[PDB]
Amino acid sequence: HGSLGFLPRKRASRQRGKVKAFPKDDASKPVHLTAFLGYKAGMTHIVRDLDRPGSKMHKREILEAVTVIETPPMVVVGVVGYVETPRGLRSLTTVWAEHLSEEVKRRFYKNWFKSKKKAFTKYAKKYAESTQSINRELERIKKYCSVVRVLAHTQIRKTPLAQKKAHLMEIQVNGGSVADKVEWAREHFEKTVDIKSTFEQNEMIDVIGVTRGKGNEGNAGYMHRTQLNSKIYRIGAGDDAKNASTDFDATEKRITPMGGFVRYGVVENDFVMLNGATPGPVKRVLTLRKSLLTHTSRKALEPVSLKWIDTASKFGHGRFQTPAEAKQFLGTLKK
Amino acid sequence: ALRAQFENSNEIGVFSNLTNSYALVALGGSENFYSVFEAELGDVVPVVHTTIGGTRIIGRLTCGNRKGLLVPSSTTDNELQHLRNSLPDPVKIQRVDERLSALGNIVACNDYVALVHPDIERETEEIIADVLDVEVFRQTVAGNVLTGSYCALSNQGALVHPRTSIQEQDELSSLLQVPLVAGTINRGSDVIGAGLVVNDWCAFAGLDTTATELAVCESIFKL
Amino acid sequence: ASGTKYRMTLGLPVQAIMNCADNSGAKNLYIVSVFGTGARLNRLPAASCGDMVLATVKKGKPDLRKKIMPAIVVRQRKAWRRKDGVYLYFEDNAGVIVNPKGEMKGSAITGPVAKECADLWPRIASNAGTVV
Amino acid sequence: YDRMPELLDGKNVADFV
Amino acid sequence: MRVHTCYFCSGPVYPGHGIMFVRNDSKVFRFCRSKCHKNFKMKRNPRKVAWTKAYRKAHGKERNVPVRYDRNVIATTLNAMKRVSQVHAKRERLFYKKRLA
Amino acid sequence: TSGPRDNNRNKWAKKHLKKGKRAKNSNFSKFLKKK
RNA sequence: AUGUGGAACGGGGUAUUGUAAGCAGCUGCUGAGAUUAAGCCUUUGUUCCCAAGAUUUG
RNA sequence: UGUCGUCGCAAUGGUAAUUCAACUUAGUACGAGAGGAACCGUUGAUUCAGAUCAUUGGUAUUUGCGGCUGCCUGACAAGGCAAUGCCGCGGAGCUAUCAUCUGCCGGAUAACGGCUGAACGCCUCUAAGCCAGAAUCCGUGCCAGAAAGCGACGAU
RNA sequence: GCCAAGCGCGACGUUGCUUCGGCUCUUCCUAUCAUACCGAAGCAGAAUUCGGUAAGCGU
RNA sequence: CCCACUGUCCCUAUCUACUAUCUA
RNA sequence: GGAAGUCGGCAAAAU
Repeated sequence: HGSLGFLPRKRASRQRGKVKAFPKDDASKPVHLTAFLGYKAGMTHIVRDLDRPGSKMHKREILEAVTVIETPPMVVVGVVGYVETPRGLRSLTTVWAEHLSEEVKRRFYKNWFKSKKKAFTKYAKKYAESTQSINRELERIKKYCSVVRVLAHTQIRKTPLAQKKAHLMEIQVNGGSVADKVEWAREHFEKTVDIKSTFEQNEMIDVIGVTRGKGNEGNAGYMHRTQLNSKIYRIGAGDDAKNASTDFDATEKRITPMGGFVRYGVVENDFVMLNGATPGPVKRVLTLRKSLLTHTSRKALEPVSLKWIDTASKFGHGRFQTPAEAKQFLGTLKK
Repeated sequence: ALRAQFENSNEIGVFSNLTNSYALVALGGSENFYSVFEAELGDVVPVVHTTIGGTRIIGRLTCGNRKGLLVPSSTTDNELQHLRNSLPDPVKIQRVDERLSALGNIVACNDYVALVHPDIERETEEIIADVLDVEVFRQTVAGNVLTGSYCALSNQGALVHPRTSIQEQDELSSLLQVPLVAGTINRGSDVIGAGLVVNDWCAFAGLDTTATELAVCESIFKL
Repeated sequence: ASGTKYRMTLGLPVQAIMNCADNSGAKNLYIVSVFGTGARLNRLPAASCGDMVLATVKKGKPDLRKKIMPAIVVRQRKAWRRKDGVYLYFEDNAGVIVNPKGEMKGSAITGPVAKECADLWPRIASNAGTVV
Repeated sequence: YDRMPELLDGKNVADFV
Repeated sequence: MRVHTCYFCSGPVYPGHGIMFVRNDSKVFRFCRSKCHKNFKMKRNPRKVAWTKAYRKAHGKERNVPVRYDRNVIATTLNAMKRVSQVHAKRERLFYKKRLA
Repeated sequence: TSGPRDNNRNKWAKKHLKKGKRAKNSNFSKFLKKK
């Protein structure tokens, strides 16, 4: 058999990979976030210069397989205050935003269509009527609670996914005093937080998610897993047309490979490219978290400058990055 | 004669190539070898720490003289651009598409006369004559096709394998128009070119080269 | 040897007849054991390009046979992926008859030479004819 | 100190300049 | 970074893609895919193979000197590359129209 | 070789936290924070 | 439980195979034709469908 | 536990990483010479563990395409066939140390080396006390979540 | 046998002489082969030898 | 003993039918 | 790769 630290080998009790540990809080650092939620689209292979001192491929180039995760900006819909107790952390109270998008309202219902859409109705009414209760609760969190987690949901509509329920979750707000975290959450109420503001493509992060099920084996598969030290290679912007165009390559193109991502679609929003494989198949939600413990060796610290990113047809033996140059080489078709 | 050893190898000629106008050192290894080379020739001729074909065998892969240099066809486009940028404009750099890419191990060339391997291509010989501007002779050293590896050629003298006949050594010396000595370097290492590199005014030998070998090289090169 | 060597696809296990590429007169080389093998249960030791193993001269001259002595593999039939991403496979499995110090016993080598093997063994690169 | 595009639009700019 | 041309299909071969094969003559064959690698294996002549560029070429159907870096030269080369491709596309379209006629 | 719980290795990890880490990561968080 | 809704087909993209039937004098129409979700992508294309039954619940 | 649902808390249980040689420090410390270290830092490789399918190989009921043999429609063609007749290629999927990624930090100690210091007006690492210190121990991290442990929240 | 603290024995010392049998497998013990750290030795260095803690991890 | 051959093995992987399973 | 498997070319493919 395998390692005894992973048994009992049973199905994960959650579709979305839940964070089990957040980086330790620091008052010296100002107020920011630590985790983000994305959707796996697939991976390609890229050619990257190797600036690895002491290595035998120093000042050379290697080919690396890199997973692409679409990460549309996340909407902060609430905040949760946690108070330390002799029996552990306890959720003291929760404050939600006044207006919640249908994407996050669909989470509370198994049948949103048959529902009367009554979620947060009186909550929105009391929010508009009197703000003294909201002020009392926020003052309660900043005075008593020691850990602050913002409720954020993903804009699943932008992703080419048939699912319309947003994966609501909590992001621990590490940095500054408790009042600073509360002020940060209130300012960011109803707004959007971007992965460009959270991660910046040169740090060492961990990816967590549920693996894909292999059926029945002599149970094997569909288990919660935590990959450590997955390096971000590029946080590409969806709007920019140079997202998949490096400086050594030009050739204006998009990260979505020609022919589309297999069983996922076309990536149009901000995407994240991580070195190596990540758990879960395509179209499954993955969670990203910062480094709990600081460890930047040369591999985790060296800068990265991509040279060429493959966008060939992953469906089948693709042999052309873009239909433009495909038509330039291939003879003119009958159509 | 200067004693140096790249990493833990006494075959300095494998990891580096020496000419009368420029020097090349391996990339990705230890900077001590490059510093040692720069300490003796940095202020005289340029030294480029580059690689050919993504390997540290550039010394035995690249062959040339003070006028021009030749690189194997396996050299990358970026590598060739880096070499041209580092090397002076008067130092011509040309790529050779030969069946034996080991130019340094097949052909030994001086500033005036060059000896190539017996199976060198006519186009390669024409390119060598055009670039290096030297007379190319298709012969063999000590009966071995690897003339560039078994023989060391320079402007003031040449070194060959000690097993060669006296008449053969005299014929090679007359053909090369320079003195020739049949000896060994690095304590019996028969690959003189791999074990030692000699320029017009200086020579570099491995750390395992004996005192008698160093004295013989100094007498032959008159350095 | 000198320098590190990357993980490589293993395709020359024990009990393998393997071509001799040197000029020493040997024709066939017989793999007996692989140097630097781990304590892996029911795993046959295997060799790849640039790896030096114990080999015996099966066909050659009488004096080089019957000696359990090192040989370096220079060509590999099985396709391997180099870290640059390209895939290489050679027609045959060629080897060079080498002393345990790492010095070429012969004077000339026939056939192409793997670039990793020429880089790994400086003497092999010195005596190599072509390295592609 | 500045970099140059090695290959663009399916053509090696370095090899065609 | 060189995007090579396959021996058999004569199409663009990119890093990672395809297979590389070296002959005892030190000649190197690059294959754009397994199909073209296999097609070399039983030794089909590209010019007889219908979908190869060599067939489409010979049937009527269709720098070793390093250069010093120059920003102006690179910009001029990049600008001229698009125009050259556009001219080639127009010529191919006219050739296709002539072939259809 | 020593394991990851080697007491000296933990000591050297602590020493290198304030040498090749920490400050360059704190301001790195600050930059995307003010963003 | 009426919507960037769904499903049937269809178009396009993309892929696999290797130039189709048929016509004319091996060649041309023909890298055409065929297949393409059955666990590929996309759809201002066409048609159809749904604003329900039963059960349980303070 | 009103009911349903979302987001979480963590009592407790399990645990995981192993070993090697290469660079530098070096031909220095040391040595008549012969020889020749080590710490920090760095790169790779074995064994194991958890994943993944960009690329590569394998796989063929995609009975997807093409070719061949034979059979049946009087002929041409046209088709259809043949327990999956035979051959080549073959997506998709599965899969491969035959392909690729990743594998963590704190204290407390043993051996042992000490500090202060009596017992015993000296002394003493020990008696009261206190440091340094093993791949050990206990945590962290990782997996499970009490199906009779619990919190916050939404609606009614 | 000689002594022989002592209680006729008499300790430590001293004189002579010479059917079973083995593959896989699971864990477990340490009475430790390797890995980690120490102590000693004419232990210069390197390579060792002996002796401790030590079953985490292999064998 | 030599040569050839092969999933016996390194080291297993994929496909097919039947079985196996559920329903009356 | 080719009997390294197992007490062993047992069964397959080769012919």
